[PDB]
Amino acid sequence: EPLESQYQVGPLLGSGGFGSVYSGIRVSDNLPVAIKHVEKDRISDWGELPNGTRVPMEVVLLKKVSSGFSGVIRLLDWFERPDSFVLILERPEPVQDLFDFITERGALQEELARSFFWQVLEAVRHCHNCGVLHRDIKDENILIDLNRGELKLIDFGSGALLKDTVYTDFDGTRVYSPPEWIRYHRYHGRSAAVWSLGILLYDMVCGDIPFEHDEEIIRGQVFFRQRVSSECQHLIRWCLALRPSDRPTFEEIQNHPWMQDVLLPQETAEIHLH
Ligand SMILES: Cc1cc(-c2ccncc2NC(=O)c2nc(-c3ccccc3F)ccc2N)cc(N)n1
Repeated sequence: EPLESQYQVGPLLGSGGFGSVYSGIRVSDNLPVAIKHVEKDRISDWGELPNGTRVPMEVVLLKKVSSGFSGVIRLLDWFERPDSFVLILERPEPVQDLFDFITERGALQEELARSFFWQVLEAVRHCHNCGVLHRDIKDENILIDLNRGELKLIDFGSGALLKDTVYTDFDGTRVYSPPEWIRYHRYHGRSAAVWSLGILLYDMVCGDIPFEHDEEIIRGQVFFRQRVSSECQHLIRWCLALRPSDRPTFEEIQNHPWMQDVLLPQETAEIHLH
């Protein structure tokens, strides 16, 4: 029943605005886990559990996206402490986040970026199907299960329940945020997610994000610093349309000619990760 007996705490993996994440092991079966701590006073968004229990939004959202689908990090357990919440999450091993992967490899070959981008799209569609909006899709929030070539979305701490009305709050990453958020402090869920996906795909094929300042985001002029195919540039420019309604739907992205003939995750690990 207690936290200390159920899990063996390992080293600190990282910390930041999201809280503190440790490597861990579930004592019973030696299953690798990640133990995330978040202070109650530092919590950006609070959520309501069906039984009335007040919990961080991440607990609500991760419970909604809980199935056999490997594209989203699994919430294994959670605990309330007097001044904090502790979340026990899945930990693939060996693992590397996409930001570190891109830093080490530079710009990704298009075949690899296609496989990775396709899995991110499948994971985001699963969230939206479950009524969950991530709101912080970026290289740092994507983990690569290096042996299986499977990607997982992490950090639902800036997320929200998906709705069809305007969002006026935002606590994700500014450089992945759309021009309507920068200009008006307003955005709709799906079209803002598609913009962050265009930032992510550019990041994968160029090895860096396209915009650093508010003025560049608002202007939305995309410059390619690396050699990128015409079909890939077209998809990126489409996701990054200034008008939210001009951005593609997830169906239009996955039917795009650049997205055809994706590798399977295991083929991806064999060709590119081994
Ligand atoms: C260590 C860190 C934390 C976050 C993270 C942020 C917010 N909320 C949760 C986070 N992490 C997780 O949930 C989480 N992290 C890892 C992990 C991440 C990077 C390197 C090695 C790892 F084992 C594995 C399983 C997880 N379930 C993000 C990044 N890039 N790095």
